[PDB]
Amino acid sequence: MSNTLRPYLNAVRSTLTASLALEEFSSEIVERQSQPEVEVGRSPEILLKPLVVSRNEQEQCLIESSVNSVRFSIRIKQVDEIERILVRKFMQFLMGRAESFFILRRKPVQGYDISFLITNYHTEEMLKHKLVDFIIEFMEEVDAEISEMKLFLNGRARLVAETYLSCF
Amino acid sequence: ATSQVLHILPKPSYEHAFNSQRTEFVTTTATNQVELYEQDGNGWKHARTFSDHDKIVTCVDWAPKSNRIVTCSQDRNAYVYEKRPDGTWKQTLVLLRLNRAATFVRWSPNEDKFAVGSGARVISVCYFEQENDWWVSKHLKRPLRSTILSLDWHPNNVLLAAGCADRKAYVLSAYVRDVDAKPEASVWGSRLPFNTVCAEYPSGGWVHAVGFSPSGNALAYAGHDSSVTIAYPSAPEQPPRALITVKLSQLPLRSLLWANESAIVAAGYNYSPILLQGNESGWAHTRDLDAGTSKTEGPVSFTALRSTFRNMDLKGSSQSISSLPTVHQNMIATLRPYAGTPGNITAFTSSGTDGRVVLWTL
Amino acid sequence: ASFNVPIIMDNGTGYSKLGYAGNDAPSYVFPTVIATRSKRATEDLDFFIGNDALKKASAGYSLDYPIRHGQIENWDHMERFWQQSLFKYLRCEPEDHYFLLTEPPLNPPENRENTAEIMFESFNCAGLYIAVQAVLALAASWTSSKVTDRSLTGTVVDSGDGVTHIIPVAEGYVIGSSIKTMPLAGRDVTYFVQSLLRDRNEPDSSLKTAERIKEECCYVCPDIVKEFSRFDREPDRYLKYASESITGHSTTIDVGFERFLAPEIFFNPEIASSDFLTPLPELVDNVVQSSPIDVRKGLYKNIVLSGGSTLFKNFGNRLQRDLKRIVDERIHRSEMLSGAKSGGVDVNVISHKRQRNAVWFGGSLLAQTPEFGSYCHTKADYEEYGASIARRYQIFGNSL
Amino acid sequence: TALVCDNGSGLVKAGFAGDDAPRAVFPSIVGRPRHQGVMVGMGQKDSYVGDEAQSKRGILTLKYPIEHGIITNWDDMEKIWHHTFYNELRVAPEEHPTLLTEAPLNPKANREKMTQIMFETFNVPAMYVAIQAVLSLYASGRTTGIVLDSGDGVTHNVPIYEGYALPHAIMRLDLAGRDLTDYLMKILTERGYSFVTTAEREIVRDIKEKLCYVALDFENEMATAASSSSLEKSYELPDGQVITIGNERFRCPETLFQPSFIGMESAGIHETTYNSIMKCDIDIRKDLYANNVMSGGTTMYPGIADRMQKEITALAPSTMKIKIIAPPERKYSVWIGGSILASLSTFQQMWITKQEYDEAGPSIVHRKCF
Amino acid sequence: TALVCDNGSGLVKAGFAGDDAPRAVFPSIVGRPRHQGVMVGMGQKDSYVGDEAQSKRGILTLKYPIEHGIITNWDDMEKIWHHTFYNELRVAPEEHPTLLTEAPLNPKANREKMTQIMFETFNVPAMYVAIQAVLSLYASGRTTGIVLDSGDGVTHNVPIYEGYALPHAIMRLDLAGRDLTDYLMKILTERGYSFVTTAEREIVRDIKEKLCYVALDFENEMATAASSSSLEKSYELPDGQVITIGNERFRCPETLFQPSFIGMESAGIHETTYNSIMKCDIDIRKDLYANNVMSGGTTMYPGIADRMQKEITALAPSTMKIKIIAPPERKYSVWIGGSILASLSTFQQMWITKQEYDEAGPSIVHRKCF
Amino acid sequence: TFRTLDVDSITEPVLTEQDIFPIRNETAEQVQAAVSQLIPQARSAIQTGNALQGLKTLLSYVPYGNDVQEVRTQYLNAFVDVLSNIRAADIPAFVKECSTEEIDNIVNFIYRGLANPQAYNSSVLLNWHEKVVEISGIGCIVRVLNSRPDL
Ligand SMILES: Nc1ncnc2c1ncn2[C@@H]1O[C@H](COP(=O)(O)OP(=O)(O)O)[C@@H](O)[C@H]1O
Ligand SMILES: Nc1ncnc2c1ncn2[C@@H]1O[C@H](COP(=O)(O)OP(=O)(O)O)[C@@H](O)[C@H]1O
Ligand SMILES: Nc1ncnc2c1ncn2[C@@H]1O[C@H](COP(=O)(O)OP(=O)(O)O)[C@@H](O)[C@H]1O
Ligand code: BEF
Ligand code: BEF
Ligand code: BEF
Ligand SMILES: [Mg+2]
Ligand SMILES: [Mg+2]
Ligand SMILES: [Mg+2]
Repeated sequence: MSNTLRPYLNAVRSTLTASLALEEFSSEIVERQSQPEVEVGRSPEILLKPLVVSRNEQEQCLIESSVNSVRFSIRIKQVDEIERILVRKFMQFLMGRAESFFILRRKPVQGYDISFLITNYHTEEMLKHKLVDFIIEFMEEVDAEISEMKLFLNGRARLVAETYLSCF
Repeated sequence: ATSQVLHILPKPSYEHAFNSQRTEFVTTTATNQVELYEQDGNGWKHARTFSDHDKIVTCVDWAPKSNRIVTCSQDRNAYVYEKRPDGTWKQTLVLLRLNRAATFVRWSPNEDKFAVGSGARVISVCYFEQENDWWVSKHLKRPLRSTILSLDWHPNNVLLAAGCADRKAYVLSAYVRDVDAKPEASVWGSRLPFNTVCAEYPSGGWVHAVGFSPSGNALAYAGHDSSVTIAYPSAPEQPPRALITVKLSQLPLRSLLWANESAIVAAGYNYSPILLQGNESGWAHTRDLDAGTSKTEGPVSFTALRSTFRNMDLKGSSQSISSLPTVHQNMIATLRPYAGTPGNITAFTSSGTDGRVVLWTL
Repeated sequence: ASFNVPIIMDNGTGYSKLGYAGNDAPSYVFPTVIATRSKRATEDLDFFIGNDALKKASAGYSLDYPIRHGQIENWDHMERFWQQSLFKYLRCEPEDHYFLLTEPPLNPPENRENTAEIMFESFNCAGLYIAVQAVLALAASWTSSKVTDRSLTGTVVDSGDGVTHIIPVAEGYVIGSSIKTMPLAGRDVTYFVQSLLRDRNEPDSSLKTAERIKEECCYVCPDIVKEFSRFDREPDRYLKYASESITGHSTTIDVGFERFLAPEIFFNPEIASSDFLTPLPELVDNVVQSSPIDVRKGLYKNIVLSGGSTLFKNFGNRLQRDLKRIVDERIHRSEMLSGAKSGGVDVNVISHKRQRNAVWFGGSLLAQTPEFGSYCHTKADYEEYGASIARRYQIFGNSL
Repeated sequence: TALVCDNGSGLVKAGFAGDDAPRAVFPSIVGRPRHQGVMVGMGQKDSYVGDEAQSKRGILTLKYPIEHGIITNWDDMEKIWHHTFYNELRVAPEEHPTLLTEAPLNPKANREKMTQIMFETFNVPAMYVAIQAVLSLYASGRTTGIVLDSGDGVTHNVPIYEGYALPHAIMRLDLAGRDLTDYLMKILTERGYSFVTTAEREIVRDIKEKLCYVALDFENEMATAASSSSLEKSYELPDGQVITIGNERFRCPETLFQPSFIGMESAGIHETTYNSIMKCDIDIRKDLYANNVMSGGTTMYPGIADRMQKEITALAPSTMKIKIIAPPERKYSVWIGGSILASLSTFQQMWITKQEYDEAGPSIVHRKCF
Repeated sequence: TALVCDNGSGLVKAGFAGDDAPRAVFPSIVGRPRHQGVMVGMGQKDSYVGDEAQSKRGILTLKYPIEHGIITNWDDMEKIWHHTFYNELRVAPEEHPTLLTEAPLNPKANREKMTQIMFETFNVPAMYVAIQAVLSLYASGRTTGIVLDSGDGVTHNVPIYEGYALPHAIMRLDLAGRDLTDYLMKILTERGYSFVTTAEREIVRDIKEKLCYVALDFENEMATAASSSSLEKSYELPDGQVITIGNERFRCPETLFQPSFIGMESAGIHETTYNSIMKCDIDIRKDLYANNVMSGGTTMYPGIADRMQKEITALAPSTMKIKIIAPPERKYSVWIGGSILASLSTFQQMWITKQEYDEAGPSIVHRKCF
Repeated sequence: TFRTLDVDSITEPVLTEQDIFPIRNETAEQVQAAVSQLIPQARSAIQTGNALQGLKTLLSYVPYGNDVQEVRTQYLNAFVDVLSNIRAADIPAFVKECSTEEIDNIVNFIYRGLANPQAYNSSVLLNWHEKVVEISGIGCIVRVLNSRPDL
């Protein structure tokens, strides 16, 4: 999908590509340790201002940034309780695999559906123009993925209805 | 301007230095090793590793006339390496006395002392004593409020610029007695004891890079807000003649180099060097050195058969993931003189987070 | 809290034992196996489990075992195995009952998190307790549930089809710093019996026949170089076993030195693995000597055996004599240095009537206690904190 | 901008109100692989829909989820709406109010379920379910006329005067372009070309579109083609084989005028139109004969306007004008008419809105729509 | 890494997945001595395998354990696999998965005993048994085509579209390079030269591999060799004497296009390819015709791609383009394709694993490898 | 137990945003007067249809500081209202004539409008975001990331 999200995802792509200017940074509060400074927040001068990009009261991105780390968190469309359950569960499979999607958090920040942490090491050892293409191609497709799952849920609600009702 | 790709390193290369013969170069892989590379006809070959650091190496430098390498790491140490007559390198631990990581190191122009930036809010100016065979460190510490991101020395041995994460660029005296001759009375000052401050210049974002003009009569520095600023001092305790800030339309600069008294190359997260030109009346961005600014069947190999199936399987589809149009594929971490008389750079080099080491001729 | 009999499920690598707290045997004991296929989508409805999924190998289903080495490691299969356990066999409503689940001591936190989100979000059960399985198996040893029959200090050796682990417990507390675990048990000795039948090229070496030759024919001898020599002197020890093939015809298998060399996997695990070199009697001494000094007389005095793979003929006596040999040799070194005598230590290895399913009988006996509803994760705690509520190890010392 | 879909019984036409023609036109098809995938790395996909299923068809069994204008497989119809929204128009269904289109005398259950899916599965903000023939008068610029709509699944007449429809005089006939493909597959066998599969059906649909016509007099055209090769044509199959086609070139469309060819007992499209006009009130007949409007792809055969004018002139009284307006855009004229209706200033009050649906349930649709 | 072991009926071809080409290529032969073993000591062995047998053959009864792609003699086939792993690759097989292969339409028991020997004798950690004409299509860089594989013992066609095989359209023919070798002995007998023994069968194979070629038009080539010197040439035996041959050079390969020469009733390889394309669904036939893929050593004759394109273009409708794809490395394409496959990351989910074999028994290959 | 008692907050006082950005010199009532005179010029420019001269004058001063939310919100209300009243084909003629200082005031406040969708129409702010970044380049977002947090 794209054409209704096109204004929004060009704002997110442009914010996120301006945000992903990361660097190696050894921590100022602990010796011989680097830490993702957006996630610890203990030294304020190397944080950048947290920016929101947003289409709607439901659909939003929060972008938080720092000298060696970016945290990106999104709320996606959930217009009925079937999308609340289908989204909330789908993101728990998608974050349950975070060890193999290297940029995922294992938990969202409070009040967001899914959250990403792009650390310096990822922008050194992965293609950072393909990182934002993955974040954006996720935000385009996830509404089509979830809407398709509520079709398959209706399809099984019929399967069991016909199979029960046709043996009287 | 022309780009020549000298080598592709297997790991990110935040810093490098070519020796004065331009025959070999040292570089910091993103581990505790430092690689040494030598010429191999037209190629380059890996000669040896240094590995004396405990944690990730952060910066490295190579003294031109005296032929000594100096290294910094997140382990808070520095080492100076000096050539033994048999052809191998003598390591030597320098007691920097730092409470937190060492970030960035430079030899002074006379090579008798070297300065190390830190996360510890301080800069360790180190010098050697023939009385003790020690290296000993003096801490510049009065105005510095946060991590030091880069250093550059004035062409006279005393003055040290430092870019700090508290959004300011400092000019400090690093005069150490019984090493330096007296500093000449000059635009930055004349009453010039250790840690006296010649400027605390502002920036919109973290100051990644600093460097004095070849005449020493101006300072240029570069912000994470993607601007370059050139400061023209007047006298001590007095406002500057000009503080020209040019704001780029691109991602931030991370490194900076005066080409001559009227032109600067700069490079960083934009993946490309740029050229700026001007004087105390005004400055402007004027060229991109990379032609990639303009964004410019037969038999099939077994490795193209295997990779077109591994692309269909691991990725979306057979089609290759494209190059960036620039020579570098990732942020260009450092930018260094290579050839021409001092104050008329004719060629420079850069090394990237992608591991390219590249020679640029103007 | 609900008053309904807590449901008890010991999902083993070999057998799942299912039931309700306070009954005198499991309602079901059947293999932890699921049969699956290998215009509406229904391939996730067509599956079978347990004794009714062995019947399906010839009907073109693929059997797979979703627990391996004591840990759940296919979560699609284990979720379908639980739904079918709850709604076909136990025929219960999860929203009415507390559940006792079991896992080994060294399971990953990720498996307790996945178990909790499946129980609370898929089935919506009232509350859950995820018991460390050998801690329960001590409670099968008692002559009755009543307080005077309890003996809350003893080492417990558990060995099922997929893991053996030794848990010391004293005065009702699990000494978590001293747990020993070895992923070599009833299935690894089956693959060894199978491997021997196959090297002799016997007519049948299917898994079901090695599984049956273990529990029919095998035993733990005193020492294998004398037992090999005895099989030369004493030729009636080569049993003949009649096996019926997958396709319904007779065969005959000669069973040889696997009659002793297979159970020897516990007492010489170098036979099975390069990685787990320490034999079970010395693995038990390492448990009791790592444990704090005042409980050691109590931990040796009562070594409970548990789990099906401890049932081999002469297993308890071999463990007792080899452990008594390790223990009295160490005490006699200490008498040597002193010149004084000692009272020694009595070592008892306790085989008992409920040894085949001791973890289930332990879970059943614990879950009857009025306090049990307070030890569960209630679904009210799940709705507050999410599945991370199950992630903390109860047993080991945790930082924070 | 509102959406408008004509969920045709054989082509989906979809787009936005105020455009001159559909944004997306694609077969109303879903296909599933009939064979086993042996390649790894290939993008194996459990169902294809629309043009992708039509393109890959040699390995697919193809289903149409709409039969005679009635949705009969809802799961494969929900796939088609998800394809119209997320893949073809590529706009989220929650953003735009949406005009759907339906044939007259359908099951009430078809229009209720199509409402319940749109509000509770696609979460649309508002929707309306117009009758396909009522939209053909908007496209033709009329307020008086008798429509003759004929698609893939259904053929129907809705007579209308000064915007008042006459719902007692609606004639609806479950014979249209699908039954003409099924019959062309049958009579192609008599010349020796065996077409059998759900994919060969799509070759015989294409032969029907490329070569067929309606002959102005069938007994004369039969006696012509029985003597001569002059009426024959040849079509190259996707196999590179050429078939050559005889009187079955025009004996196929004649099924519309002679339903007894496919065994069914009904008036052909000429008599069923005349019976619709003769059910209407006597003062309006004199204008229904003058404003006879055609629509839908089965009205595209060469010569069908002249055949239809010849037959109505033989039935109707000779003293008055018979005038048939079959416009050249008529292939999409239901959608084009829907894109006008949904664009009117006076229609924006007539949508069924989400807040107005969920206080009443899907039975709201029968008390806002025709 | 994983081994790829294409144990073909004439050559074992073995090596490592992701390696460029097979590193262990040798005769699929076990030789046993046939003479008085008089000299005591002397390093004598009870049997010899592969190139060790081929070089000693003047005293050995050479026999292939495998015939028409079916293992006939397992006690010697284990000897070939043992030679492959321990002598030719010099690995321990218990450390590496093996991708094996077989031709389609083989016995079920061939595939079972071949998995059982890999798990129970060679103790292999995981294994898989790919269809040879699927592997040859990876080695072509394609996901649709019709692979004509032809080896020493079997010739077969497997038509594929979008990575789906059409298994109803698979053709096997039990005619390949060993039958052309046996026929070359039957026609060399007519000129003057007798070859009889299992060792002399290798001398005539070594003639066939470098003197023979396929005539573009056999009946005119036959008249040209019967009237000129230019088609005749000569070969020098181990015994130093010279063999001169003429129309035997193209009569031998012609058996593939005319199996009636060796007493078979069948289509030739050209008409067997067309009978497989014409069994496929009508929409895929164009994309099969433009992607015929030659593979296996029997397709190495000079001029066979020109002849194959000529004969298929005469059978196919003239309306559409025919291509025969015949790379110079088609000598090894089944191994090359197994070396692609065994390195694709989804493939590591598809192996039969040791633990899964131990639990399921040898019938696991029937419900995992196809 | 002691492990959780923080001491860094009471023995190593950290930097403050007013150490990193210089504090505003104008007093709260002095900026509250300076804004309240400009908002009527912007409201008037909409009512006379010259909304583009409304933006040019409104953008001549910007309120900032943690002391002034009750007038930063009024300035943002006027700015989003003015952005919602400029015709989309006039935007490229406005943006190419703005200084890099004015552009960095536009895009700074559109990221404040995008932070509060329950009070501002995002659709017109995202349209201004595309046009301002396409015309003036990606660095104009980087100057927002780096900007003062009390803007
Ligand atoms: N008499 C016996 N002697 C030896 N092994 C036995 C005997 N009876 C059962 N077993 C073995 O016990 C194991 C099952 O024990 P169980 O406690 O249920 O293990 P798990 O909990 O891991 O599934 C199997 O290996 C089975 O063959
Ligand atoms: N040019 C044509 N000539 C003859 N038949 C046509 C032509 N174009 C389309 N058709 C037939 O008309 C039907 C599609 O018409 P359409 O109005 O879109 O029907 P529907 O709305 O019910 O899907 C198909 O049976 C198609 O083969
Ligand atoms: N150049 C060639 N010309 C003709 N035949 C050849 C040629 N090269 C190999 N062959 C024949 O190919 C056969 C071996 O091919 P191969 O594909 O390896 O068969 P297989 O897979 O069954 O072992 C032998 O009959 C051999 O003589
Ligand atoms: F999994 Be059993 F407990 F070993
Ligand atoms: F919708 Be088609 F006209 F039946
Ligand atoms: F066995 Be070979 F492929 F003919
Ligand atoms: Mg157990
Ligand atoms: Mg229609
Ligand atoms: Mg072969």
